[PDB]
Amino acid sequence: SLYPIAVLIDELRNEDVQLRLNSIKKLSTIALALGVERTRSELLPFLTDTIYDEDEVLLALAEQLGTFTTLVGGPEYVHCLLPPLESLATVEETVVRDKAVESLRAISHEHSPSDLEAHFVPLVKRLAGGDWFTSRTSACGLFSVCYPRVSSAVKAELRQYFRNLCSDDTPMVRRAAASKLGEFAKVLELDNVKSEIIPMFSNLASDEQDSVRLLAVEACVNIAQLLPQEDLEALVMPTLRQAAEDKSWRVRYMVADKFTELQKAVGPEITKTDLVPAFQNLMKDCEAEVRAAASHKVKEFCENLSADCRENVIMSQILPCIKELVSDANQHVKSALASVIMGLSPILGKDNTIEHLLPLFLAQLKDECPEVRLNIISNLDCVNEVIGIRQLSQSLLPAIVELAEDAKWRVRLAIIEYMPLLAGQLGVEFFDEKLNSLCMAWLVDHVYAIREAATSNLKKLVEKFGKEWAHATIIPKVLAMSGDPNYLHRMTTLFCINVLSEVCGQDITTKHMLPTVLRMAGDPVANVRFNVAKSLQKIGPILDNSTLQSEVKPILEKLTQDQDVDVKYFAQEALTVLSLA
Amino acid sequence: FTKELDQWIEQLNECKQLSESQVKSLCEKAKEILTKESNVQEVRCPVTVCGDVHGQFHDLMELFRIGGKSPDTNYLFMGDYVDRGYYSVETVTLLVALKVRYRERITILRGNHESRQITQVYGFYDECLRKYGNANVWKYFTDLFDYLPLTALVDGQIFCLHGGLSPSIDTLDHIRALDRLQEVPHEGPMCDLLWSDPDDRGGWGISPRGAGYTFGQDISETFNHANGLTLVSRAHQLVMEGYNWCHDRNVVTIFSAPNYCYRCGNQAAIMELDDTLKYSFLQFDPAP
Ligand SMILES: C=C1[C@@H](O)[C@@H]2O[C@]3(CC[C@H](/C=C/[C@@H](C)[C@@H]4CC(C)=C[C@@]5(O[C@H](C[C@@](C)(O)C(=O)O)CC[C@H]5O)O4)O3)CC[C@H]2O[C@@H]1[C@@H](O)C[C@H](C)[C@H]1O[C@@]2(CCCCO2)CC[C@H]1C
Ligand SMILES: [Mn+2]
Ligand SMILES: [Mn+2]
Repeated sequence: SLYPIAVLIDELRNEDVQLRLNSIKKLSTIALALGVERTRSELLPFLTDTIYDEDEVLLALAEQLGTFTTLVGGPEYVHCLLPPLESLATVEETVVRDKAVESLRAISHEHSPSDLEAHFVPLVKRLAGGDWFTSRTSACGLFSVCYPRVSSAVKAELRQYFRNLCSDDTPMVRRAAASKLGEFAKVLELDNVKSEIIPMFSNLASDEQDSVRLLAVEACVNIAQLLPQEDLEALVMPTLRQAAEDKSWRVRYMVADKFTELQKAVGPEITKTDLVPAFQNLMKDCEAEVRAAASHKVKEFCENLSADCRENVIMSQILPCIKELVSDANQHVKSALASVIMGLSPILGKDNTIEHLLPLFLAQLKDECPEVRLNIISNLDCVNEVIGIRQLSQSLLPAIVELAEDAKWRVRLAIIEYMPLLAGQLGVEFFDEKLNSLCMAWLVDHVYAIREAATSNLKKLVEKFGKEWAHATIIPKVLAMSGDPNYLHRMTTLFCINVLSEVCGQDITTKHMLPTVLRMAGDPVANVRFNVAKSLQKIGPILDNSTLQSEVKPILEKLTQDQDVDVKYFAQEALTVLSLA
Repeated sequence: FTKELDQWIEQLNECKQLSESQVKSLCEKAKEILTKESNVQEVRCPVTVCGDVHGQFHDLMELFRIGGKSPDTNYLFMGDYVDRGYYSVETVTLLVALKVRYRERITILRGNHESRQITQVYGFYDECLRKYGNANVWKYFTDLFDYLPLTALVDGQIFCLHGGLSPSIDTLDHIRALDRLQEVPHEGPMCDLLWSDPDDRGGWGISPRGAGYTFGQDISETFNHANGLTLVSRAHQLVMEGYNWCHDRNVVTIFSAPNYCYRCGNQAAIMELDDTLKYSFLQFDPAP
C-alpha cells in the first residue's frame, strides 16, 4: 500500500483488505499526518470503499466518522463524510447500521442549511428510494434532523418520501417508519401534522400486519401531545379506542403498556371520558399478558386522574376491577398488581386505605404464589406512611405471627425471609417491639432447617441495624442458650456466634462472644466440644493476633488432648488453619 | 484417607454412587469398625433415633434437614436401609460412609433387609446390577451386613432393635451370647430380633410375616422390668403417623420412610433423645 494510510491495514492475517482494529480507533491521528486536504482526498475515499465486514471494525468506523467534521475542514466540508456513512448505513449487522445513522444525524447539524439540500436530503432520498430494504429501514431515521432547516419546498418532498416509507410494500420498512413517525411529527408545523401525519398515522394503525399496528400506539402518544385537546376527539381518539379493542392482543398490550403516557398526552377530560373505560376493559382482557400490563399501571394511572374527579372514579370505576384482579387465575397478573397495589394508599387516604385496601392487602399476603406475598411485603413503606405503624402492625402482624407458627416447616422458612425486609422497612424500633421475639424463637425451633435459617437471618438483621444494636438486642439472648440442657440448642449458640462475627467487628466479637465460645470448650457433649474447635477456626481471623496467642491457642491445644476422636481432629485442624500449630 | 472419606460423602450427598473399587474399600474398613462393636451396642445420649429409610434417598436428605447434619447431630439408625426405594445404593453407601468417617456420631443397626435372600426379591440386588455391572457391590454390602450390631442400648435404659422380642431371649445377656457374624437365620433369637412385631393380643402370637412372632403388652412389661429398661424403641412396621406408641408406652415404633414405596401416604418420624434422655418426636412428609 502507501504508508501514510497503510498503517490502518493489517498485513499479518489472511483477510481481504481488512484493517487493524486497535488502529481504526487511533483514526483521528492518521488524519493529522496527512492534513485536512489529504484527509478528504485520500483517507475518506480509502474508507468509503474497501469495506470488509470485520463488523467490530465497521462499527468503530461509523462512530469515529461522527466526530470528524473538523479533521476534514470543518463545516464547509462535512459532506465529505456522507459517502462512507451512506455506505455503512446499508450494511447488514444492524448495530453498524445504527451507528451510521446516529452519526449521520450528528453531522446533519454541521451541514449549513444550503448544504443540507445540496447533499444531505439527496442522501435521504437515495436511501428512502433505494432498492435494497436496509437502505430504507435506515432512511426513516433521518427525516427529523433535516426537515426544520431546509426550504418549504424541500420539506414537502421530505413529507412525500416519509409517507412513501409508511406505505412501503415491505413490512419492516413500515415498522421502522412507524417507530419514527412520532419524532418526525414533532418537527412539522401543526397544519401538516393534521393534514399529513394523521393520515399516515391512521393508515399505520389499520395495517394488515399487526407488528406494524402495535407500533402505532407509541406514535399515537406523540401525535396526541402535539394536537390541541379539541382536535383529539375527531382526529385521534376513534383510532386509539379501536387500538384498545384491536383483534391482536399485542396491539392491546401496547395500549396498556403506554397507558400512563397516553393519559398525559390526551388530557384529564378525555382520560375521564374515554380512557377510564378502556383501562377497565384492558384489566379484563382475556389475555393474561394484557391484564398484567394494565394492572401494573394501576397506581400511576390513578395518580394522574384530575385531582378534581380523582377519588370518586377510583372508588367507583377502578377499585372494583382491582378486587377482581386480586383473585385472577394467572399468577402473572396477580404478580403485577401486588407490586403496586399498596402504592394507592397515599391516594385514598388513611381511612380509605384502612377500609378498602387493607382487605386486598391481606388477600394477597396469604396468596399461593410466593412472589405475590413477597411483592406485598417488599412495598410496605407507603401504606405505613399513610396509616399508622399501629394500624398497619394491627393488620399485618397477625398474618405474620400466624405464618411463623404453622404446618410445614417449609412455610415457616418462607416467613423468615420477610424479616430483613420488614426490618429495613418498618424500622428498628418496631422490630425490637414486635418482631425480635419471633426471630429469637426460631433459633430454638424443633426443625433444624428452621434454626439454621433463623441463624443466618441474624447476620442479615445486623447488616440492617448495625453492630451496636446487635450487642444490645441480640447477642445477649443468643448467648443465654449456652446454658441449655439440650445440646441442639447449645450448638445453636456457636452457630450464631459464627455468623455474627462476620459482621460485628473485632471489638464486639472479642469482648462479647469469644468468652462464651472458649467457655464451652469444656462441654459434657463431644458435639459441642468439636464445634467449639470449629468456631474458633471460624471467628479466629477476626481476632487480633495477641488474643489468638494468649486465649485461643491454649484452648485448642487442650482440646487436642480430648478423649473424643472428633474433638481431637477438629482441634488440630483449627490450629493448622489459624497457624497456631 | 480422611480427606477421601470426606470427598465420598460430598459425592454421595449429590446422590452420586461411589465406584465398585471404593465400595470394596468402604466395606473392608467398615467391617473393621463394626467387628469391634457388640450385639447390644452401647450408645450414649444425646442421639436421634431413626427407623426404616429403605433407599428413599431424598427422604433421607429431608431427615437430615429436620434433625441436623452429621456429625453435628448424633444418629442411631435401626436398620432397613435398602429395598423398595429407588436409591438403595446411594442411601446405604452414604450411611456406611458416615459410619466409617464418624464411628462415635453414628450407630447403624441391622434390619431384616440387610440380608442376602430378601435383597434379591425386593430391589437392592437388581439396582446394584443396573448401576455397576455385576454382583460385586452387592456381595461387598451383604458381607458387611453380617457385621451390623443387632441391637443398641442407650444409657442402659432405652433398648433399640429393628423388629422386636423373641420367645428364646429374655435377657440382654442372652442376646450378647448370640453369634451375629452370619446371615440372618429363618428361625431363632437372631431372626426374631429382626422380624417380630408388637401386637395388641397378649402373649406370643403367630406372625403374619412368616418369620419372628407377635408379642403383646404383657411380654414387653416383663422384658422391660427384667432388663432395667424404660423403653423398647424399634421400627420395622409402617406407621401412618410416622411413629406410634403401644403396650402402655413400653414400646414405640419409629418409621423414617415417608410415603413408603411411594404408595403408602404415611408421615415419617425420627426420635430425639436429649442429654437427659427426655424424648421428643419430629414428624415429616416426603421431601418435595
Ligand atoms: C417381607 C415380607 C414380610 O415383611 C411381609 O409381612 C406382611 C405383613 C405386613 C407386610 C406388609 C406391610 C406393608 C406396609 C407393605 C406395604 C406395601 C406397599 C407393600 C407390601 O410390601 C411387603 C414387603 C415389604 C418389604 O415392602 C414390607 O413392607 O415388608 C409385601 C406385601 C406388600 O403388600 O406391604 O406384609 C405379610 C407378607 C410378608 O411378605 C414378605 C415375606 O413373605 C418375606 C419372607 C417371610 C422372607 O422369608 C425369608 C426366609 C425365611 C425367614 C425370613 O426371610 C427370605 C426373605 C423373604 C422371602
Ligand atoms: Mn423391617
Ligand atoms: Mn421395613
